[PDB]
Amino acid sequence: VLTPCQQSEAFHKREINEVRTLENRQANYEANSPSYLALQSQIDQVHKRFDKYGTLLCGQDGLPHLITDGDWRHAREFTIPALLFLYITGWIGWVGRSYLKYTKETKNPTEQEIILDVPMALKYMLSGFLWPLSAWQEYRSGQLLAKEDEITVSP
Amino acid sequence: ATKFPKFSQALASDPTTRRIWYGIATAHDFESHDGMTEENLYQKIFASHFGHLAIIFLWTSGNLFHVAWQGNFEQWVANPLKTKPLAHAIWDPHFGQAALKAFTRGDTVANISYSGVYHWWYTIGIRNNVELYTGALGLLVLSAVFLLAGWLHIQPKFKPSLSWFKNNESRLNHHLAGLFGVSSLAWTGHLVHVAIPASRGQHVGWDNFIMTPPHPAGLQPFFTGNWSVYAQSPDSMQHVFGTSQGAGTAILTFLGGFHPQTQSLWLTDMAHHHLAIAVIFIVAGHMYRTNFGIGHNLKTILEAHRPPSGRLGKGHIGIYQTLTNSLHFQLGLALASLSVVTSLVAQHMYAMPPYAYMAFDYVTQSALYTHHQYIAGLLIVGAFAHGAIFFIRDYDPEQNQDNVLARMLAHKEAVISHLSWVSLFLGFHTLGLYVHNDVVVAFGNPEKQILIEPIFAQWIQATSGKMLYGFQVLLSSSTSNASVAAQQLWLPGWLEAVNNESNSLFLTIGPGDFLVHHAIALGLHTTTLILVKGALDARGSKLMPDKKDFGYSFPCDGPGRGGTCDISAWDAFYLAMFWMLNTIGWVTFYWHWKHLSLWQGNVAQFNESSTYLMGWLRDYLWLNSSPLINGYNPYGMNSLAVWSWMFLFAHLVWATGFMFLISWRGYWQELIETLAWAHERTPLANLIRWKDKPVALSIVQARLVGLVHFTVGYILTYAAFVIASTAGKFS
Amino acid sequence: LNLKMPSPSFLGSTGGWLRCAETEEKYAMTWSSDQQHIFEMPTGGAAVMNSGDNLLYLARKEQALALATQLRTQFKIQDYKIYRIFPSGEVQYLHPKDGVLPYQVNKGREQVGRVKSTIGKNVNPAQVKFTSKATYDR
Amino acid sequence: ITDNQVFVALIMALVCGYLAVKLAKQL
Amino acid sequence: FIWLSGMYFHGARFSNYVAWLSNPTGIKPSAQVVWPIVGQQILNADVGGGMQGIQITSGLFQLWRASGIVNELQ
Amino acid sequence: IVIFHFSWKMQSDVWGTVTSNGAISHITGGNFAQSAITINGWLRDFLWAQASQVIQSYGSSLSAYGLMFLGAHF
Amino acid sequence: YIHNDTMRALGRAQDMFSDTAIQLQPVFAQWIQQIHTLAPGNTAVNALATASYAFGADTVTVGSKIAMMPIKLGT
Amino acid sequence: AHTVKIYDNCIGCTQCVRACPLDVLEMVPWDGCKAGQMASAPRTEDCVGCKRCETACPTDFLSIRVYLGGETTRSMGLAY
Amino acid sequence: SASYLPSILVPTVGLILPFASMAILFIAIEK
Ligand code: CLA
Ligand code: CLA
Ligand code: CLA
Ligand code: CLA
Ligand code: CLA
Ligand code: CLA
Ligand code: CLA
Ligand code: CLA
Ligand SMILES: CC1=C(/C=C/C(C)=C/C=C/C(C)=C\C=C\C=C(C)\C=C\C=C(C)\C=C\C2=C(C)CCCC2(C)C)C(C)(C)CCC1
Ligand SMILES: CC1=C(/C=C/C(C)=C/C=CC(/C)=C/C=C/C=C(C)/C=C/C=C(C)/C=C/C2=C(C)CCCC2(C)C)C(C)(C)CCC1
Ligand SMILES: CC1=C(C/C=C(\C)CCC[C@H](C)CCC[C@H](C)CCCC(C)C)C(=O)c2ccccc2C1=O
Ligand SMILES: [Ca+2]
Ligand SMILES: [Ca+2]
Repeated sequence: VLTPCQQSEAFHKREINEVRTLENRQANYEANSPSYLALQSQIDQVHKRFDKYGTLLCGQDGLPHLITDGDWRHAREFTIPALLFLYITGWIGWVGRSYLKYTKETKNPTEQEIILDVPMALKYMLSGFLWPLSAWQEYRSGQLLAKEDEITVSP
Repeated sequence: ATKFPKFSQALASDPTTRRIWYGIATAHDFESHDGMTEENLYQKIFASHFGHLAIIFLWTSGNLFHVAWQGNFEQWVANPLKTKPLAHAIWDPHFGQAALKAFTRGDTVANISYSGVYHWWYTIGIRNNVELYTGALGLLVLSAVFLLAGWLHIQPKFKPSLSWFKNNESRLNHHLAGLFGVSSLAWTGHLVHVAIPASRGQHVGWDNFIMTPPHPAGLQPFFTGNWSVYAQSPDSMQHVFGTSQGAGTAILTFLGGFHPQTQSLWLTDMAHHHLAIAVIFIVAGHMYRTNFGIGHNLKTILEAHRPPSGRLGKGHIGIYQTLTNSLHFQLGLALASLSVVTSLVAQHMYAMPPYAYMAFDYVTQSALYTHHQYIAGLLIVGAFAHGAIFFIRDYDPEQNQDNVLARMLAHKEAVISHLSWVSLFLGFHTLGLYVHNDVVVAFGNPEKQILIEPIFAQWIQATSGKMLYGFQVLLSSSTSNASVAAQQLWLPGWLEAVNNESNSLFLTIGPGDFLVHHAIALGLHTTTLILVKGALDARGSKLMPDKKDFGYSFPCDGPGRGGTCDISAWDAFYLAMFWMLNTIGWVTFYWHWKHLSLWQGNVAQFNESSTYLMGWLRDYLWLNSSPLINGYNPYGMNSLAVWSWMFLFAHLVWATGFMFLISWRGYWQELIETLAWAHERTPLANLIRWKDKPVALSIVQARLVGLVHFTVGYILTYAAFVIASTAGKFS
Repeated sequence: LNLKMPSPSFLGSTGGWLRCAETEEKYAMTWSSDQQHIFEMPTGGAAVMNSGDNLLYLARKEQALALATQLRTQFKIQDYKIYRIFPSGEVQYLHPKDGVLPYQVNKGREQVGRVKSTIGKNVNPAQVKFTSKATYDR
Repeated sequence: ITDNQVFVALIMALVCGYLAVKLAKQL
Repeated sequence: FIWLSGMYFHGARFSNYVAWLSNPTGIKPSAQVVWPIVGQQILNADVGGGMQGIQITSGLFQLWRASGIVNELQ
Repeated sequence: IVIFHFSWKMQSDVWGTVTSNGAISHITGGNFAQSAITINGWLRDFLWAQASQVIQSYGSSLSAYGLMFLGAHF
Repeated sequence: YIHNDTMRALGRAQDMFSDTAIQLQPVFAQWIQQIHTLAPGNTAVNALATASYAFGADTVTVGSKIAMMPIKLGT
Repeated sequence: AHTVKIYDNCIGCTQCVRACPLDVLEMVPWDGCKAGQMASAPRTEDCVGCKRCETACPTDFLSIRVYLGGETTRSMGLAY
Repeated sequence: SASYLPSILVPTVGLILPFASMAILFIAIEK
């Protein structure tokens, strides 16, 4: 079973354990001196991190468990980062494909591939901010998928 | 002809030591012999199968004889939990006083049987050593009978014709009805006449099985129609196995869970199960057409399956002849099915212990699970290798036009590309998550690791009956139609067993299980990728379009065209063998660690250490290796000394495999030339002259020797580790 | 031929032909030169080819051919003949076998090992199963 | 398992071996 | 020479060389300070001498002491 | 193998602490005399016993080493 | 090494290549160590101590830690 | 006893004969190319399978194919 | 019981059988 970390004793126990681990090393140093301030910042960050993670769900071990079933209540856990990742990598892939398609139109595409043409490379990188829309219309026009490619014996 | 090979003049004429090696390797490749014919090939295979069945029966008979003559079955039946089973006596002239005392089990020096044969034989009804001895005698007679049959069928008068070997309709109708059906019905009869009475304190043997009836009501209810009389009085739930306390008369009950005292499936439920299975098999054994004018023709069924849209091309038109005339396609299919069945056997045996008291014996449980899983890996890899051999040697595209198989070869590139993408995605993501958790935990921030709950698997567990997750779907919800339907039949007992939390039935899963299951997926996909790529690209490739012309196993095509090392399909199999060992190693690693944490009563260790690889190396390989590596030390020795020495021996054979897997032929050829010069240029030793010119191991021979060394080391190392750890931890 | 022909001045070496060459095939190379050149023996070492006629024995045909290749490349010596001697004593003319280099087209040579069309027309192994025929065979 | 029983088993094993040697030589 | 200059600069700027000189046996040599970004700040071991960092086993401190270095200006 | 011998021999017969009055206590008290004569001893008293420090380094300043211990394996 | 593994596993410790069992002492190396130990007074007249305490002489302790002590060689 | 086979796509460039280290190949008159010559393998008994000729062939797909078959003393390159 | 059978068979199958089989096998492969 899973329960919110804010209501799980294991989460608070872990927070106290980490704070104690930092305080043990912090006691050796002096209040105002090199170090000791370095450990106080860590303690504050620990408090903020646990307060932030309290909204997540965790079992008996107290470790935040992420629900990827697609439930809207857990969209921020996997749905939103998943969509943002797909957007970033689709942008990377689409700009790369367009740059390759442009280089193939040059006299020596190999030289362009080795020595990248920063002007055109940046021209295609800046664009593509609407790659999901550019992927379509390329597919509809038939300019995305090919027809005949290299195939060996016994196709 | 007159030399060692005797079946290949090409190898017999070889004047180097390579002839003996290749002759030993190509001894079973009947299809590649010089004077070979389809009829002779099939007849030789028939005789080989007889001689193999005899070897299997001789092995089982040996096990029974050793357990009855040197084991302690009689002393183990009385107290199956207090004592431990004995495999066989140990007679080694090198054993010292300390070794003899350490391996002494009380009366003689023997080994602790970890194969679980004691529990199986005790569950089927064996209670005396004389019974085991009689069983061994019967199996020896059976082996002799099969040996005689094998020799008889290889005679010219009793040689089966090729047409008889290709009668698929009859072979299937007789295997599904008799080999599978009648055999199961007979087993059910044995359980009702021996296993159940023996478990209920009433020993029934050949002398009284015709006298005492299994059921007090006799066969009258079966002939009348009301079969419920056979399930009227089951065990009282407090019955003691082997005694008559709280016993019942039901021979075909359908209880749900396991017997509380033995934590094993009820024998009555097993008999009822085999009865239903035998009925279904005997019914399905009448599907094909025989000389009686009733049934089906495999060819007609295959040719009638063709989608009208044409998505699958010409359907299975031609598949029948392709499979019937090809033994490799048949062997590939059989191996694939047998591998899935042997892995399903392990998965079903650990979760539902069938043999009494098998659950308590942790060592045997782990050994058997790992045993069957490793054999399953070898079987599926062999199925894929035979499929590749079928494509190169027993596949003619001329006769397979627009066939499902031909179409598979047509879009092979798409299949390989998608398999590669799946394997890459799984690897990148699973290893990324494992290392991310490892890094965050290393920096003292365990709460920052990414733990993804296996929601889908937990949902399937709940649908089955699990209530820990609180999903309340299907059998987990008492108001569900499925639950209400079976509420009065098998649901109560099954729900009690699934919710026990102590047995291995539907074990509680967490984030660690999700991550390792994804790793299991990565391994399965990468192994099938290598094997599928080997089978599809076995006939040709852009690098070598004429690969089919060079056979299935050849070294290479030289350094031309950039290089062609491991181009052959055999090398794809040899590359997939390493991945199978890795995948099965991960599967067995996860099973053994999950079960070790459950048995010791500390599941939190697994729940919190399986998320990162550091835990997999510290809490599993290092922590549990202490009793294993401490078998013998300067202070003294233990009974586990054999396992420690075997563990080191396996480490050594594994490294020896690395030897052949790294160094290739050419350094050794020159080295052997140098050695040859030394031998023929030294006095007092020139008289001795090699009959066969020394030569280095061939390229392919080196790959096979190195793969065998690596495989032997992998298996022996994990066998020693698992047995020693499960023994010292709980012994 | 001309077993009494002078031999290059070599100081032995442990890479020469072994006993196997005595009871089996033993190749020989006889070439003529005009300058006492120093050449690397195929067995490992350095030798001086006697001005005039040079004859040496080797245990492999590839060794003799490699020596001939270096004699033709490092030096402009093209009159190199490679023979084969059997334990019985009968000599056999192997290289060039016709007085013309193999890569130089010459009349009188009959094509051996020729297959019609390209390799893409080779039959499948399944079509020549259980028979003494190969894919390359038409 | 009496000594005589073990001897009987050994005799049967020898018969099996003879049959398995004949079967192999025939193959 | 660039690598050597780097070692000397690390000793002068991010190392407890003077503290080590005062107590060579008690202070652990260290000349690397890890930035606090992803929890890696834990690598800054309590080597002593006020500063906390990664303990160096290159013998730079002992070599510098044998060479007569006493202050970080050198 | 050479570095393994140096490390084990030094930690079992040279490197160690000395208590007042001259009592000597090595890191691994004389175990190399009878444990370095067997492969099992080389795997138990050296590779297994001494690895506990690199596998349990997580959560401390040495965690990095442990991480590198795993990465190297990969 | 393999023989010692086999002996220890069989409980036959009396048949091992160790100090207690069959002994293989580096007599030559031990002898060189002894010669080095005696060198500061018979072959190194102006030397006041052995080049390295690893050959012999006495042990050196700094900060309650061993610096260099004789490295005895055995089987 | 390796089998060396020449196919009709040969252009008569002689690179296979020039790269063969066992005098297994040669050039013979032919009329299938302007060069008027074709590669031949009349001394396949001396072939070892090094495939130097296969590497030296310029045609798209090697016009000369060496199949490793029976192994003898010559094919194993044994000087002993 | 036949405690003497193992002592008579283990050495035969571990020393007699392997050497004899290897000798016969060597003669067969060489001749
Ligand atoms: C799958 C079916 C099956 C299997 C695997 C077993 C297995 C077993 N039974 Mg059982 N039995 C069965 C069916 C089966 N039984 C049925 C249907 C009945 C009811 C009639 C019985 C009644 C029964 C009794 C009363 C007893 C057993 C016992 C046993 C055990 C010892 C047998 C023995 O003493 O050595 C014999 C070993 C053999 C292999 C017997 C030979 C059987 C083969 C099939 C006959 C072949 C003959 C010949 C070669 C034919 C050649 C012709 C050719 C042309 C093909 C053993 C584990 C005994 C026991 O120990 O209790 C646990 C016991 O007393 N059984
Ligand atoms: C133009 C860049 C580009 C694009 C659009 C693609 C696109 C694709 N690749 Mg590919 N790939 C690339 C580069 C690219 N790749 C490079 C450089 C390599 C060598 C490391 C590979 C190796 C590779 C393999 C092995 C596979 C694919 C596959 C695929 C397909 C499925 C997704 C995938 O698995 O990606 C995987 C991506 C990687 C493994 C690494 C990508 C490398 C970098 C991070 C991205 C490229 C950056 C590029 C330099 C940007 C140029 C910008 C320009 C404006 C200057 C997909 C159509 C799979 C397939 O076969 O299809 C089913 C497959 O198995 N790729
Ligand atoms: C009823 C008639 C009959 C029967 C009983 C058999 C039986 C058999 N035939 Mg046969 N056959 C028949 C008719 C029959 N045949 C006819 C009419 C033809 C001509 C069309 C053929 C042609 C034929 C050929 C050409 C061959 C056979 C072969 C075989 C043997 C298969 C190997 C084996 O291990 O079997 C037993 C198999 C099983 C019991 C099933 C496998 C296990 C599955 C997965 C079930 C799992 C059970 C269970 C869970 C395990 C419990 C645990 C255990 C520890 C107790 C087998 C004994 C082969 C052979 O071996 O030759 C000697 C073979 O080459 N048959
Ligand atoms: C019922 C199962 C079955 C059957 C009937 C066959 C039948 C056949 N196989 Mg196949 N195979 C199988 C399963 C099977 N296989 C499995 C499970 C695998 C994966 C492991 C393979 C992988 C495989 C490959 C890669 C090849 C074959 C080949 C062949 C054919 C020739 C075999 C030969 O001549 O070599 C005879 C076998 C040997 C001489 C044994 C080799 C030595 C073993 C591997 C050493 C292992 C260690 C040993 C047990 C000692 C350990 C001691 C230590 C523990 C102390 C033949 C028709 C070959 C072929 O098709 O020819 C072209 C081929 O290349 N098989
Ligand atoms: C554990 C793995 C392993 C093992 C055991 C070996 C063993 C050996 N390698 Mg090596 N090697 C390996 C890995 C391994 N290598 C790897 C991974 C590579 C890739 C880089 C190499 C690459 C390599 C090269 C390039 C060379 C060697 C050479 C040698 C040999 C050195 C000669 C010698 O001292 O013999 C001693 C034998 C052993 C140490 C093996 C165990 C001996 C035991 C103690 C005896 C047991 C006998 C006993 C009676 C058991 C037998 C029972 C009987 C019934 C059969 C030796 C046999 C060299 C060589 O050719 O020889 C000079 C050579 O130059 N290897
Ligand atoms: C010179 C040092 C050395 C060497 C070379 C080896 C070599 C080996 N050891 Mg070993 N070991 C050593 C020291 C060494 N060990 C020491 C000092 C100990 C403590 C005494 C052990 C204890 C030990 C145990 C207990 C075991 C081995 C095993 C093995 C073998 C593994 C076979 C393999 O291919 O790897 C396969 C590698 C893996 C399966 C990964 C190993 C560990 C990771 C952390 C597990 C992660 C599992 C995870 C779910 C997988 C997915 C992650 C991914 C998606 C990112 C191999 C021969 C194992 C074996 O028997 O072979 C199977 C075995 O169980 N060793
Ligand atoms: C595969 C089955 C098998 C196996 C693995 C073993 C293994 C063993 N037996 Mg046993 N034995 C068996 C069958 C088997 N036996 C059977 C069926 C009988 C009843 C006759 C016996 C009777 C027997 C006796 C009386 C004794 C042993 C003993 C032993 C041990 C020492 C070996 C020996 O010297 O005895 C020799 C064994 C025989 C001559 C019988 C051979 C029969 C088997 C089945 C032949 C193997 C064929 C196999 C199926 C295929 C081999 C394939 C391979 C070549 C690739 C050893 C652990 C001795 C012992 O206990 O020492 C501690 C001992 O005293 N056995
Ligand atoms: C596989 C079966 C097998 C068997 C049955 C034996 C049995 C034996 N081994 Mg052996 N060993 C084996 C395999 C085997 N070994 C293998 C595979 C290896 C390689 C890894 C070794 C390596 C090995 C070594 C290194 C040594 C032994 C030794 C011994 C003996 C030790 C007994 C003892 O402690 O007292 C000692 C008992 C005696 C000294 C009396 C000697 C009895 C002789 C050897 C038998 C009689 C022979 C006879 C004269 C010849 C035939 C008859 C003749 C009249 C024609 C013992 C007789 C030890 C030994 O003593 O060697 C002789 C020993 O040094 N073994
Ligand atoms: C929601 C979710 C989920 C999901 C799942 C799934 C199952 C999915 C899928 C899917 C699929 C089943 C798909 C398919 C496909 C196919 C294809 C075919 C495609 C494609 C594409 C391409 C081909 C390309 C692209 C591109 C772009 C656009 C970018 C870059 C460039 C390129 C061009 C590359 C889960 C449940 C997990 C959880 C929750 C959440
Ligand atoms: C190479 C090759 C091949 C192949 C290979 C292999 C290796 C295969 C395999 C395979 C496999 C290995 C498979 C498996 C499978 C499985 C399946 C197909 C399944 C399924 C499904 C279902 C129907 C289910 C159901 C259910 C139920 C009943 C209820 C509960 C739940 C569940 C879901 C379980 C061949 C010969 C053809 C050809 C040539 C080439
Ligand atoms: C060690 C090694 C050798 C040398 C190994 C040799 C020469 C084998 C010698 C030992 C054998 C196994 C023993 C032979 C003696 C037997 C008693 C003969 C019995 C009959 C057999 C022929 C069946 C190679 O030739 C080689 C080639 C390619 C890659 C790696 C390697 C490699 O690692
Ligand atoms: Ca009974
Ligand atoms: Ca009876």
